[PDB]
Amino acid sequence: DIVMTQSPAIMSASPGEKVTITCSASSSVTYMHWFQQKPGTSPKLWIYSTSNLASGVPARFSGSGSGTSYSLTISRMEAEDAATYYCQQRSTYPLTFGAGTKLELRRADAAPTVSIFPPSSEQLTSGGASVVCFLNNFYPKDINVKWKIDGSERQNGVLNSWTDQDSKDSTYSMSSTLTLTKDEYERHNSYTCEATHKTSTSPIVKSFNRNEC
Amino acid sequence: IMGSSVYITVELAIAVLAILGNVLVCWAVWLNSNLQNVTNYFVVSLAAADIAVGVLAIPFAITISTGFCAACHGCLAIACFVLVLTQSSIFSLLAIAIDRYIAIRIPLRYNGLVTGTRAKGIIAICWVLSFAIGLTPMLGWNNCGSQGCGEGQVACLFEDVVPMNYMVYFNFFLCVLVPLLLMLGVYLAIFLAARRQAKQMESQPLPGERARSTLQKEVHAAKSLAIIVGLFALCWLPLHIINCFTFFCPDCSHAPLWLMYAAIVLSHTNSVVNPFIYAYRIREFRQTFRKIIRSHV
Amino acid sequence: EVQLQQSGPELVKPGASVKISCKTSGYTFTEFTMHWVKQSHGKSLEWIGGIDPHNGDTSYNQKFKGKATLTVDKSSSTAYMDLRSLTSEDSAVYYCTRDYYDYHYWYFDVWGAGTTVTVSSAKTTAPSVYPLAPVCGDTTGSSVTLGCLVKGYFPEPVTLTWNSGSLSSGVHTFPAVLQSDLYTLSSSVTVTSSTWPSQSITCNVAHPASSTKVDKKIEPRGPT
Ligand SMILES: CCNC(=O)[C@H]1O[C@@H](n2cnc3c(N)nc(/N=N/c4ccccc4)nc32)[C@H](O)[C@@H]1O
Repeated sequence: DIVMTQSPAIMSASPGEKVTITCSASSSVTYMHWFQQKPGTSPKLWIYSTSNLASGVPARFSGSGSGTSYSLTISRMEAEDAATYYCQQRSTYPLTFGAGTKLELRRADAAPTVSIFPPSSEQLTSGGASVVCFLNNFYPKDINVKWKIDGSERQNGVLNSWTDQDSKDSTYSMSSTLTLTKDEYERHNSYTCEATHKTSTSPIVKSFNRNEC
Repeated sequence: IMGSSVYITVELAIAVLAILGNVLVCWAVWLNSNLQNVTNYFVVSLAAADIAVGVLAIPFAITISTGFCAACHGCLAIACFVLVLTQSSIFSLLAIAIDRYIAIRIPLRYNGLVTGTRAKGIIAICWVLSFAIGLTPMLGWNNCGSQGCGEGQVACLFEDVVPMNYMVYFNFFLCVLVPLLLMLGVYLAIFLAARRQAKQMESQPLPGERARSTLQKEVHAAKSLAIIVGLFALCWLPLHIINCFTFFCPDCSHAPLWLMYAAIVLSHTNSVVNPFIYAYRIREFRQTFRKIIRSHV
Repeated sequence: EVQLQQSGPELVKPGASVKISCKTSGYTFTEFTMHWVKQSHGKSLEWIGGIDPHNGDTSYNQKFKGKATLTVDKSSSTAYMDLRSLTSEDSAVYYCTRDYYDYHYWYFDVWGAGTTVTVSSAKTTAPSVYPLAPVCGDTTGSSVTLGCLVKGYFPEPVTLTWNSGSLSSGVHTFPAVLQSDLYTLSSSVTVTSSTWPSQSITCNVAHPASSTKVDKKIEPRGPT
């Protein structure tokens, strides 16, 4: 068949910046379509017949290409344009899409806000004990979390979850939950999580002692 | 007597066949409401013209095959009558071709160009042009304006009364050549459009109903116009080519009478072959024909 | 206004089959072909096949032949896809699109909302919700962050709201993670230090699969 390879797979761009993304075809193609998809929503036609903007598509978008290589460009980046774009081919069947290019909005750096949470009394009654550390509203994506129990690091049974780029803040948030049994949680006193980021010369540390609460 | 008898038999058979086919087409269009539109109106006008040709033009042409001593102007009028009827048939065929061209290549303006009384206007224009071209010899452009019989009376043959310069420079060009060129151009345009649509669609399996309908209409129109142009040329070109080489070749052997008879019967076979073949190309026409035949029997 | 209305979510066990619907409106249904696209794991768009509603002609991707069967209801102006012999691989989001003809070429004009099909034999279990009050400590100036933990539920999705949607901004609900057929989700809400504990902040967790509604009020921690 035919293979669509898009570049770059992941990209960030400041508002107002010119953005061009390409779509490589394994063999020659006559026309290339473009679809924009935002998270949680269905794909929408963006560019058809390699140059024509769909209905409701702003004039800042342009399409170009022929044969092997195709691309679309944005004259000036806007916050509304942060989405994923797929190129479609219908010359030689079956129809093949591209892997897509996740386009992100470049932001000013922001330090994360770290908060720690001891397990609730309800979970203790159920024999479980989970300590939750929240890292919210930081930029860029790269971040690290360290769990220390009574002065020594603990890498056992942690659950890390990351949100996508925030719709308003255009920041990122991370949730780190450390799960333990009630006996081993009651066997230790000090619990802490550390957040190392480029925005702080020293890691952000939040700690608590079980002897208080 | 044998040649005259066989010529008259062939002419009368052609006349009867034209009458039957064209009245059948008119009956089918009159019956079915799904057959009532502008294109079928032009087809019915052509069928009525061919009915007139069979009833009047063919017996009149047989009358000019005698050569009995008769007044020059009466036989000139009879020749002009057959000319006018053939002109009406040819112009109605050209009108059908123009309607098909407008339908295929001008879809949006089609409802604004041929619907309503504009079809009647076009048919009236065709008949007016037919009468104008066919009745030009009566204005003094004739031989009588030469002693087969004497003192005004002549032997009533077509070439004795009708000048050849009118038949070549005027009748052949405006009436048989120009409509033929227009029909050929329309056929070429529709053929090219159909093949362009086919080449566009061949890349994709499972095309839309819109594209399928477009290709179907274009191909059907192209083949119908191919048949129309081929039959029109085959029927009309021989006789007028004979006239052209009679006018341009001095003292050369005048076409043997069997060739003249064959050319005349082919030119008259034009009127029976069109537009019955065009009608039979459409499923509704033949379904109505079969239903009428079954109801009669 | 051309619209394509798809079916609802379908949770089925392996070996079963589902039939997704696509209700068309606003255009002559038989004039344009209907196509189906599968998006699995996110960012993986695959063409399943297409069907001509006028005459029933179909062209399938050889990958999905036998897996998906496209039918059409001309009277009802709807298009159906039947996904037979479902496994965990077939769990994805399926879209229906209209293949418009521009008289020059073809393109997918309108896309359906999409249907989430999840296939697994894992036991459906109700969530365990634990409210996360802030550490005793003291209020750290500008704002206080509250949490809510959803432990051991199946399957996705689960809707989490604060004060039944009264708190929208400042909320970070995180994607769930599986640990041996059990999802775990956590949410964080941050509010002004003067709001809590002066006002009431509650955690609203809903699991449509188990049909359970539970609200956990977040209150200051007592002795442990
Ligand atoms: C749209 C144009 N209309 C026409 O051409 C119609 O007029 C007629 N016609 C035209 N040119 C003609 C010509 N040069 N000779 C003859 N007959 N010669 C004869 C010789 C000996 C015995 C009997 C006959 N007849 C001719 C014919 O009917 C044709 O269909």
